[PDB]
Amino acid sequence: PSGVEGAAFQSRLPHDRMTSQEAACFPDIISGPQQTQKVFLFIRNRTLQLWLDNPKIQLTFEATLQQLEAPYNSDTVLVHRVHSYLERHGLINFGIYKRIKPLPTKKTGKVIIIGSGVSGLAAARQLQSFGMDVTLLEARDRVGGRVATFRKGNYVADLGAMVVTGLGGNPMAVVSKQVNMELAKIKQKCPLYEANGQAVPKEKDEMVEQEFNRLLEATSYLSHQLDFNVLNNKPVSLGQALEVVIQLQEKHVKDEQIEHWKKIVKTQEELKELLNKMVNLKEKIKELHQQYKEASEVKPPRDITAEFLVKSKHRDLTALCKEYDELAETQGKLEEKLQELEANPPSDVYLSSRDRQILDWHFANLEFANATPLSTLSLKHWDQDDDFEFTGSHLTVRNGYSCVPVALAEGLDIKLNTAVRQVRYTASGCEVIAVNTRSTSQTFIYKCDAVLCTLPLGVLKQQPPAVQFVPPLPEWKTSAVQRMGFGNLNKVVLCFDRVFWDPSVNLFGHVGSTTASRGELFLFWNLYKAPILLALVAGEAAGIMENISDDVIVGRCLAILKGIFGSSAVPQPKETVVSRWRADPWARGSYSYVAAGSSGNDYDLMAQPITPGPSIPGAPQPIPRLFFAGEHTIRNYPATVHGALLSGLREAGRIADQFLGAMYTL
Amino acid sequence: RKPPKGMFLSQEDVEAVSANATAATTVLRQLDMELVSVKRQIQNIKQTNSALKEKLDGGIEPYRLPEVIQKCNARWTTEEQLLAVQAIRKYGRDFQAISDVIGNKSVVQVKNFFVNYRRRFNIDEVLQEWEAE
Repeated sequence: PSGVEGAAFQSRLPHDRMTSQEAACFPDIISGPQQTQKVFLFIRNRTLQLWLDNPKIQLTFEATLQQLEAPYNSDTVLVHRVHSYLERHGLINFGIYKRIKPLPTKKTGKVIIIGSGVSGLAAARQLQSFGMDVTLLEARDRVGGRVATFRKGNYVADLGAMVVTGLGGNPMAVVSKQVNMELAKIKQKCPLYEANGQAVPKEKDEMVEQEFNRLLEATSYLSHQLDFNVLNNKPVSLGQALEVVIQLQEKHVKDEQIEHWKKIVKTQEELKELLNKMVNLKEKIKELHQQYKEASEVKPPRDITAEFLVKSKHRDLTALCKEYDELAETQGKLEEKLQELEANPPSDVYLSSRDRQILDWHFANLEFANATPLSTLSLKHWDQDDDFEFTGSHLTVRNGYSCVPVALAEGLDIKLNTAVRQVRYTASGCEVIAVNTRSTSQTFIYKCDAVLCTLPLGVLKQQPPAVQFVPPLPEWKTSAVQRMGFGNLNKVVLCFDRVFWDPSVNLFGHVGSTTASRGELFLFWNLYKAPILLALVAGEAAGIMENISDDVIVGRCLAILKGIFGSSAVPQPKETVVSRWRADPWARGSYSYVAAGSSGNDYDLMAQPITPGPSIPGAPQPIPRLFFAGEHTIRNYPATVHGALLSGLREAGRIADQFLGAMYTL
Repeated sequence: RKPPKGMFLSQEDVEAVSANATAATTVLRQLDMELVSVKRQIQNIKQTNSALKEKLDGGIEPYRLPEVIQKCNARWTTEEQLLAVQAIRKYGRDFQAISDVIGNKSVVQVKNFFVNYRRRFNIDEVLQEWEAE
């Protein structure tokens, strides 16, 4: 899409409808006349287009009104109202831009942010952008959180996020123009290589994949058209539904052989009855012939009865010879039918072990996408974010993704090595209680108007708690934390002194021996300038490889490569790194998933802020003080970076609205 | 509205593979038995029909009789008249047989016969005794 309408699409907004967001701030316009709505909608799209067309410089209200034309620029307050709404919610002037108007010397309001993850940073940025006092508390000695980047010498490899899922309407597209990112496309071609070490031949490779994609749809049909969503009280998982489909396909393969062979018996046995007439008729023919012989052996001249006997017997034998010929006619048809059925047999199996093992690799990929055993994904909801997919090639970051958090952290008050242990929030303010990660006796108290919490869902999940909330988080919040899924997926970094793989292939798979080990080193990436191969550990295997030394893991990786490339061309690796994200206590996992019995609604619960009780009974309802952001709070775009970023932009919006006032809604 | 093409998913079938833990293995095992059950039942009729097939060795080639190609005449030699009455007695009203016995009388010379010589040959009696057997 292009025009002013390309800006709406690139801003994740319908170009010709007001969003629910916008009805909230402009309820005059959306309840008003259709003409007004279109004027508004244009002003919205046009300003977005301006910001988009150049996102390294702030878009001031003046700059906007300048470049609007009548009748669109006839109404200044509509244009002012609209520009501020976009600015507050991070739709324009977000990320890294040169400010025209420098920051107000004195800031109003003070906010603590827990975590300098990408969501943290992005809100910090926006709050400071809005003239607020913003201090971030990071447990790690580095920013970026789950966006981590290994750097040693010329080697560079993300241990954390590494792909940008398409720039169609993706904020990272702005951030990239925004700060140099070496973005390179990811060539879709992935050869598989069985345990033996040889390529799956292309014919099998497409007919397994197609069966995979076909099985997936099958579950979706079980879910939406047969309502197979709850079984024995527990909700059904995707893995369950896949088994019920594979079983019902193995069922059908058998019902199909049975009713085929059962056509053979039903014809073999027509032949049984046909041969019994024919063997009992060759016997009557054997007898009359004897009789007719005996009758024509009474030499003539004879009386007429004795003459009739020869003729009558001759007729009879001719009658029974007609019958026996008509029946070896019929015997020919049935004999031909049996060769037909015994030569077009239906299929022997549903899938063989070679096919099923390959399919298991396609399941390993899906456990990779969702960072969890398919047995835990919600059948009804695992793919509810699939409508909001961006458009375009997926990319990698060849200089490392750390470049983006570091970029964002420029100018922000970041206290590194600072483990928050108690969040304490009351009708009159909050105090956050942290320690120093190095000597943990040394204690820190932070007072603030509001706490924005970007603690990983896995951290929020710890029992017993890594962070105490005082007072406790309400049940509606803590139940949402249990229901939600926080999964795991680790990776291994392999640094060699020479390229020994196909350099025109970005990624190539490895097929596992078992279903149980389908995730174990199932996939490798050539992504970087330097000779670095990067190897995934997904599914049930991820959580088990965290209990196994780096050498053992690296040793297994070499063996798989040896198989595919030969022992001669795969030398021992100069530098090796293995991630342990479930182990890491500042993450306790890799990212969220829609667990069975959860829904996208839990993602919205995670984002509702908390408003504490009145200090003095009878005092009026207080302001909200505890806010949440991060990858697990954006229901439409979970378990990503752009989604983390978006949630940070979001809360920064609603927090400013809270303590700074929303002058755009009149 | 409908499954992917080829994927078989009856609603009825579904319940039957979920009704307990091992029900899915249990239903498949029966079918593996229903399959062996039919499969040797085949070799057993395949065996029985190979026996009945050998008893028909040689067909009926020795028992066949060459063809009387004889031109279908009009007059009724007393010989042919007498073959007729005896054929009526042993063949009822099946003229094709009576025509094939007499050998040179069309099936319609036979019917006419049935009325022309009706009273002289007591066909009513002859026919009613064909009815006796």
